[PDB]
Amino acid sequence: DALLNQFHDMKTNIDDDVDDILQENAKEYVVRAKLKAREVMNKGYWTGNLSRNIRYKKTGDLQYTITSHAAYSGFLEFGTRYMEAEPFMWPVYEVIRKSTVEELKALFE
Amino acid sequence: TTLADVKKRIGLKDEKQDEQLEEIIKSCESQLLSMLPIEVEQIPERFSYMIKEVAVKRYNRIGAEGMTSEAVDGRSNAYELNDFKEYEAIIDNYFN
Amino acid sequence: TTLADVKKRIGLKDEKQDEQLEEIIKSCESQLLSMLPIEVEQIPERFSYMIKEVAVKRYNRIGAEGMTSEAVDGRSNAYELNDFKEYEAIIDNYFN
Amino acid sequence: TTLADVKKRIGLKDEKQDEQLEEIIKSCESQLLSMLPIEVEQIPERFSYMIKEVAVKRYNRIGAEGMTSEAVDGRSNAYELNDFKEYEAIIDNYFN
Amino acid sequence: TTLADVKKRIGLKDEKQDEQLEEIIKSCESQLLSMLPIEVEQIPERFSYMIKEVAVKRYNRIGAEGMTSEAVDGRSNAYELNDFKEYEAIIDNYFN
Amino acid sequence: TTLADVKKRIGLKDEKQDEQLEEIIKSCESQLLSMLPIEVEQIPERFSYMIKEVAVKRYNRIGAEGMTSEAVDGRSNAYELNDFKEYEAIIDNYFN
Amino acid sequence: TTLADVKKRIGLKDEKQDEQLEEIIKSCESQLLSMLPIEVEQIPERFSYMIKEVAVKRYNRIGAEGMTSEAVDGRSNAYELNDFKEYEAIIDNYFN
Amino acid sequence: TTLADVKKRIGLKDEKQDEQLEEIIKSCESQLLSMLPIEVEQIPERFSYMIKEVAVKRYNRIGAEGMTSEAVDGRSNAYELNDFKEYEAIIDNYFN
Amino acid sequence: TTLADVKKRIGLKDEKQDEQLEEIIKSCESQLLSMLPIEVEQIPERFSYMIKEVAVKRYNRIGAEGMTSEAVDGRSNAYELNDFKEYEAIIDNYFN
Amino acid sequence: TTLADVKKRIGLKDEKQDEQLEEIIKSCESQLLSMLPIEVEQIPERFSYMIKEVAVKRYNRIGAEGMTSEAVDGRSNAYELNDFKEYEAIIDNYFN
Amino acid sequence: TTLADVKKRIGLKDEKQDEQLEEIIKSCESQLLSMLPIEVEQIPERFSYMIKEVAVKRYNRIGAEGMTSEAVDGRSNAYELNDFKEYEAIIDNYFN
Amino acid sequence: TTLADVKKRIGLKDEKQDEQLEEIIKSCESQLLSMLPIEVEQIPERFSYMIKEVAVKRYNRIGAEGMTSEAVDGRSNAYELNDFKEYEAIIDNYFN
Amino acid sequence: TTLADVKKRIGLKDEKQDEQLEEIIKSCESQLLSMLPIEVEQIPERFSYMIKEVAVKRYNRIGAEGMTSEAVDGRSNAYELNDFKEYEAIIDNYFN
Amino acid sequence: MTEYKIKATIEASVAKFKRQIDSAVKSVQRFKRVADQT
Amino acid sequence: MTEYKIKATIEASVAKFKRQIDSAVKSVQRFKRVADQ
Amino acid sequence: MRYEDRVIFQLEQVATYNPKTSKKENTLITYDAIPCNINPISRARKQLEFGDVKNDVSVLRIKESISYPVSHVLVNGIRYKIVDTRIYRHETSYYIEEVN
Amino acid sequence: MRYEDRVIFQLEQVATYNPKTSKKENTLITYDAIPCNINPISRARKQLEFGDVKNDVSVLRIKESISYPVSHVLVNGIRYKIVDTRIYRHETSYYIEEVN
Amino acid sequence: MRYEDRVIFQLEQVATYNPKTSKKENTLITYDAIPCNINPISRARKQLEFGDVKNDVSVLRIKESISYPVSHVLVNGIRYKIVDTRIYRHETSYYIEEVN
Amino acid sequence: MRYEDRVIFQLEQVATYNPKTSKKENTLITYDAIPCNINPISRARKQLEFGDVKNDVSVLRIKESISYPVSHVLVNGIRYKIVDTRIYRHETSYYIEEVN
Amino acid sequence: MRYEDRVIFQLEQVATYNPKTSKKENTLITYDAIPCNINPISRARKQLEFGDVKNDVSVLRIKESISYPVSHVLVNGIRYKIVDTRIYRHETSYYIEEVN
Amino acid sequence: MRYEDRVIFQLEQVATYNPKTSKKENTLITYDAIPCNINPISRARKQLEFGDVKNDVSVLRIKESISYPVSHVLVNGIRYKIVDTRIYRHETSYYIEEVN
Repeated sequence: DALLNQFHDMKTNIDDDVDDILQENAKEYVVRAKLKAREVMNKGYWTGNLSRNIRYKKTGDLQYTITSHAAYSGFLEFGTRYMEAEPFMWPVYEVIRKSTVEELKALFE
Repeated sequence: TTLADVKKRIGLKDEKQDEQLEEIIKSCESQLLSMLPIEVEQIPERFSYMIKEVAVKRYNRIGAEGMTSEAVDGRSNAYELNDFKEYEAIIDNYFN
Repeated sequence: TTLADVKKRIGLKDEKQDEQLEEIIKSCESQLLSMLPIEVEQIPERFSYMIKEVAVKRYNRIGAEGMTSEAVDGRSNAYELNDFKEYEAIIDNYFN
Repeated sequence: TTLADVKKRIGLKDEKQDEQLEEIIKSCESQLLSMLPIEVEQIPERFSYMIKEVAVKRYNRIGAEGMTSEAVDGRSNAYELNDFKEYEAIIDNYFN
Repeated sequence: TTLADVKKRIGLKDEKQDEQLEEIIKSCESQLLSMLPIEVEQIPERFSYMIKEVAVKRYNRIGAEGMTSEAVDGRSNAYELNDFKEYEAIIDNYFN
Repeated sequence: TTLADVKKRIGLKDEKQDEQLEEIIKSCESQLLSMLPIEVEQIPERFSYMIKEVAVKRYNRIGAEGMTSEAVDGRSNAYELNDFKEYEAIIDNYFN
Repeated sequence: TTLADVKKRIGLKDEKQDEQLEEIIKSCESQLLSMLPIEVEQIPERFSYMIKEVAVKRYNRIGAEGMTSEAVDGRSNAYELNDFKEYEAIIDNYFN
Repeated sequence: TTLADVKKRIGLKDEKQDEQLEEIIKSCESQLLSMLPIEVEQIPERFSYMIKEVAVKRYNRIGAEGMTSEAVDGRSNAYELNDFKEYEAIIDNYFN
Repeated sequence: TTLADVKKRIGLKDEKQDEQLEEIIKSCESQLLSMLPIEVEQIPERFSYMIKEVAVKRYNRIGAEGMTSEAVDGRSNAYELNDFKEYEAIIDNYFN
Repeated sequence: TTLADVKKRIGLKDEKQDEQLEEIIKSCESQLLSMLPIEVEQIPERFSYMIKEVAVKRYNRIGAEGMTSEAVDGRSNAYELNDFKEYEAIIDNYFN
Repeated sequence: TTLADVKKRIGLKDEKQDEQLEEIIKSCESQLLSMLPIEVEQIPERFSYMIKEVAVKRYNRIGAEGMTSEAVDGRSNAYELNDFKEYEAIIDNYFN
Repeated sequence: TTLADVKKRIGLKDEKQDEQLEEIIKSCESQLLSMLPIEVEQIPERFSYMIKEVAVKRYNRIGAEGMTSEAVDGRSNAYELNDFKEYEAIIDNYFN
Repeated sequence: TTLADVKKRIGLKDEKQDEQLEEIIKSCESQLLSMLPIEVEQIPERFSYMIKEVAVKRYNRIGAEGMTSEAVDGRSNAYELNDFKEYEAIIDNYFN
Repeated sequence: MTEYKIKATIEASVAKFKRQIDSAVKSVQRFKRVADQT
Repeated sequence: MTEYKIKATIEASVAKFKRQIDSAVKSVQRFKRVADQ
Repeated sequence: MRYEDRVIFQLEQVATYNPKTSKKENTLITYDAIPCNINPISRARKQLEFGDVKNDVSVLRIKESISYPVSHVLVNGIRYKIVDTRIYRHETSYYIEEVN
Repeated sequence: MRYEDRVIFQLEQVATYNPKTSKKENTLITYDAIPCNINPISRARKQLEFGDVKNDVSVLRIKESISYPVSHVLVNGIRYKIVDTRIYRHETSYYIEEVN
Repeated sequence: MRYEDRVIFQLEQVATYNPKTSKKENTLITYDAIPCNINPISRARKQLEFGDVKNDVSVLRIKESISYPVSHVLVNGIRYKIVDTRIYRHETSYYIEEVN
Repeated sequence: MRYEDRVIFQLEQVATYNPKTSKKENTLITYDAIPCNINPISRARKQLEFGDVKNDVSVLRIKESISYPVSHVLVNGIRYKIVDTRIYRHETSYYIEEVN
Repeated sequence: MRYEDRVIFQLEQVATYNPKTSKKENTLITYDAIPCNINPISRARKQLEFGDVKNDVSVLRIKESISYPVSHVLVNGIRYKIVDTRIYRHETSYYIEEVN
Repeated sequence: MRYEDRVIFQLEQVATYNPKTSKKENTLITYDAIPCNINPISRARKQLEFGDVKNDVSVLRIKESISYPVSHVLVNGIRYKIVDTRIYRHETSYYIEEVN
């Protein structure tokens, strides 16, 4: 009989539930990418300055952007005229997509 | 060469691309015949395979002739510097 | 060369790019005739295929004539440093 | 050159940019005429194509004259270091 | 040069940047006249285009005169190491 | 070699690729017989295994004969620069 | 120089930064006058532009004097190693 | 060698791959026997272990014979350039 | 120098950092007076600007005096390898 | 060596890998005895530890004998280029 | 030096770290006195500033003495290879 | 050495790993005694510390003997190329 | 040195790590006394600070004695290639 | 050099669900107001 | 700057629920009529 | 860019609903084919209310720009709606999605 | 690409429901096996309304292309529904998911 | 940066609602055009409650800074609302979205 | 890979529920231990309806492959359910989660 | 770091609600200005229940640390609430958001 | 790792609720301090039902391992609950969160 309270709460709080799940998956994206970099970038010149420069920001409401700030990092993600590719953010896209979708489902199942 | 042997190697059983392959083969033959000594009017049969090998290389390179690399949405190719580089040495060593 | 022989290799079957290909071919013919010794008045037919091959390279490179890398909405191309570099060695080795 | 032949190669059928292309061509002609031997008052017709080729290079470089690379929203260009470098060698070899 | 000839190439059609372009052009003229031998009192018209070309380079570089590369909110530029580098090979080759 | 001996190593147990493997093996034999001195009429059995090994290398490379790298939907290959490179040191050391 | 010409080039129409620019200009003048031969008590007017050019470089570098690179959250600069490097050569060549 | 000792080292207790391993071993024996001095009709028992070691290397490389690296969706290999490189030096030093 | 002349360039307008800047300036003066020949008792006014410029470099570097790179909550700096490096070429060239 | 002395270092306490470690140790002994001069019939006890150390290196490398790197579901390894590299400097220095 | 002048430069107004700074200064003094010629029993006052400068370097390096780099959760430092590298040259040049 | 002093340095107060450490120490002693001049039957007490230092290095390397790097979820290491490299020079300099 | 002097610099104020620091210091003293000429029986007090500095470097490195780099749950360290490297230039320069 | 950085972005839209919830709410308030007269 | 994206858009099929509650309303009103008329 | 493929642009011109005949029959303007460059064809599962369909999300590229209004493209025998168009200096790039 | 594995393509041809017999019996067309390249087998937990099943999401690759319509593949003794197919110039790439 | 394009800034000055006439007529202050640098034009599908519109989300850059209050820009003949303005030392960067 | 650790595989064989006795007693088949390689132990907080538990989500690796059916592993004294098994040519990799 | 900007720290000290007068008047303690380093000013659209406001999320950095309690900062004439403070060895870093 | 900081481990031992006195008084076991390494202190805004609190989410590292059961740590004068512990060969790493 009091069901209006449940719908009111859903209207009021689910904004923060989505924001929290986005933030958690953004942090996990950075953590996994920082590992994956050393997982493949092992031809032996590693300072790790790339991994010092993977970051994320809440660039908009319900929008988090991860960014590899090291200038040469594209040349590593995509390879070059002289180097094979050693992709490091793509393999994390394949992970965090699944976690994000299934956790948002679990918010409503 | 025949066309049919390049065709057999690349496993291409239809006819949809014979217009391109005949031009590729005509090109490879002309280039190899350009690399021989000036006197030599005919490609030695010892080298007849090079035409086929390079033709397959060029077949794979269709749409990337001028390009060291090609990529789109997780399909990517990177190409060697020079189709005949392996064979420049053999042709030299045979005539010297 | 004929236009048709270039047209066949790049797989074109219509008229909509003839005015570009004509000028590309005319430019390749002029450049190659610039690379030969001063006494040479015409590209010898022994080399005619180069005019075709480079005309294809430039066809691919169209819209990127000065550019080493070219990315447009996920489509990424990177280009050879010099269209004629392979043929420079044949030309020089033939006249000298 | 004419303007119309650069225009034909770059496939540009309207007139919205003739003011820029005429300045680009005037620039390329002046530079090539600067690279010739001091005595030579006229660009040899053997080289008349270079003016066109570099003009197309420069047409593509509009807005990136001094820049090795240019990028926004995933549209990215990277440019070769010197427009005439391919032709400095030919001009040299022709006069020497 | 005139200002108008630079103005035409960079495609400007209004007055709102004249006071910068004037000083850019005046600086390019002073620099180029610094590169010529001491006895030279004026840039010879043979070289006048250089003043235009570098004036465009610097127009692009405006706000980055000391910087190797520059990123501002998703727009990135990278800059050639020396505006006159190409022309040093012409100037020196001409006087010597 | 026999086809069957290559077939065994790459683990094939059916007929569906024989027409490619035949042409690959025939090409490897032609190439190796190109590398031996001019007086040699047949690959000596001492080297017969090379024809097998390279036939396997080329079997893996199929669809990539010119390419240094190849990505297709998360499957990534990178290829050795020259199939016979190891064996040049044996062939040369044997005849000389 | 005047202040007003550096001011005009950098397009800075207010007065909020004259205290800094006057120190920058005084610095550039002192450094250039340090690079001349020991006897030379005055900056040649042939070089008067260098003071302006380096001042604009330094104006851009405000807050990054000792830093080769500077970045924050999507604004990034990288700086060339030596403001006068281009002009060390010109000053040398003029006095030698 | 026996097959059974390669089998024991790689810990492979079933029989599902004996057809491949027997070809690999036959190949390694032939190659090592190719690296010996021309007179030497038999592999010295001092070197009998190399056949086993390289066979294990090749067993691991199955499906990557010509590939310097190989990756898919969480599984990546990168391979050394030449299986016998460690042993070319030992064979040399033993005969010299 | 005066403190005020450094203070003006870095744009400071209050007293809250004087005790650091005083020690920075005093250190720069001691260093530069260490670089000059042993007979030199004072920095000649010809070089006085160096003391200012380095004092600004160090002011930016404050909290990073040993560090090549420094990242703090998205703010990132990378530092020139030697504060006096430009001026060594002037000092040495002046005394010798 | 005994098997037990290798077994102790790698921390094993059961029998489940003895048949691999036996062959690894037997291979290491054969290799080291290949590196000594021809007159040497046995590894001198002075070097016996080498057989142990390399036996551990190979135990780690098991399943990667040819591979510079090995990535498996977020575990990843990179391997030293040559197991005996350190000991070549001792062996050679001892006999010579 | 005094402690108080290092204290003033690093802006450290409390007393929480005097126990560390006194050891750092004592260390820098001992090292500099080690770099002087063997006869020289006292640090020349011309060099008295180096003790202070290196002490500030070392103060920053607290917790990273042995480390080329340190990183955690968006803080990172990279350290130059040798604190006295700048001054080894000055000490040399002064005594030679 | 004793075991107990390696034990003390690595801070390992239980007994769970003495079986491994005793083998590691026995190995380091044997290797150092292999690096001495052939005549020298005993490790000089001047060098007795090297055994301890390398044993600690090897303690850390447990599970990475042959590996230049190891990585796993949350943890990774990279290792120096040769444990005794620092000490090869000291042992040399002492005997020469 | 005393333990207390190392203890002070690293800021320790309790007893819980004395048994490690004691062995570290004892190792540093043994190493430095290995680097001096054979006739030297004790580290001269002129060098005593080295034992302290390296004792701090090693304290930081504890648990990483062989490792170029160490990453543990987002905390990442990279280590200097050789602890005594700076001091080799002092020791050698002092005795020779 | 060039600043060849890479981005990945995660973002969500709730505004449609917001309006669907408003529609359900006012339908139940319709039931509330008729139950009050009953 | 290449950008990878994951978008999530959130839905509820309330068009069934509305019809249910409206059917309940219209059913209840029959009672009110039967009582008063 | 290799501009090999030929695209036909279209504008579907929206008519006003006619309440007296219950029709809002649109009309298609269709243009001459232009040389373009396009991504490889996908045929993804898209999962509509009534069931599965073979969708294709793609990008198409043309040199300089076209004078005239457009809304759909037909290429490779598939008809797409334009859902973004990006206008660079010398190049135009259209994001397109198959209809159905 | 090494094209070692052999795939059997299938088309499950959808019949019209017959209301007089309550049946809509489909029919399978099945083709000769083709050489292909395929990812290593996964056997992930997938969690359906009735419980756990061993799912397999995968990609399969073939040289050039096939003339004929397809809908499922059988390979390694697992039957998959094709959920995307991606058509490059000289190669075709199919995204496939196990049924059940 | 090449500062080629010319932008016109605007301030839409919000009037107070007049209940006697039911009007709250705003007034626009509009400024002289400034040299700016702007991203290439997008024309994305945006899907509002009433349907599709051609939206444009973009960034605009100007050297140093402007003395005066602003709220909208008009450039390339499109009117945008400023939704962020970021203030660097020598440069100002405005995030802008088309209205409608 | 260093294959140091020893894993015991298990199959928990699901019995048919018996409505005469209200029991569905499963039975465990358990195998001889195999050399494996495994990630370092985690002991994460997992937050069930009844409260906190120490969970462990991990990966285990074995050389070549096993002939026989499995469902759980016991290693390091922790029992895990297999939730994925990935089958490379010469290597098998099991994703495992602790039960409880 | 260049520590050019001057920050004023504040503590807003929370008073206890007075039910006799319905007031809970807080009091501000305000400190002497400190040299700091701060990100460039943003002025983002933030979209509250009553409408749009110009928000500013930012980071501020100071050398070593401050003895005294703080809660807000005033700098550049903007007042921020401190929402995180991160305490490195020689440096303190404050995450700050504008109020309103 | 520099193991400079000193951590005190604790086990809060959970008592069984006593319905005769309505108490379930736990008891703390507390251990001797251990040398550890810890991330720099954060003091984030965390936003509970009753309001804001200064939270700290952190990681702590110790050489080898401890024989004894633990549940909380006290370090830097802050008390944390352990929420993960990660057991490498020679090193133990604890994820910890402040209580309150």
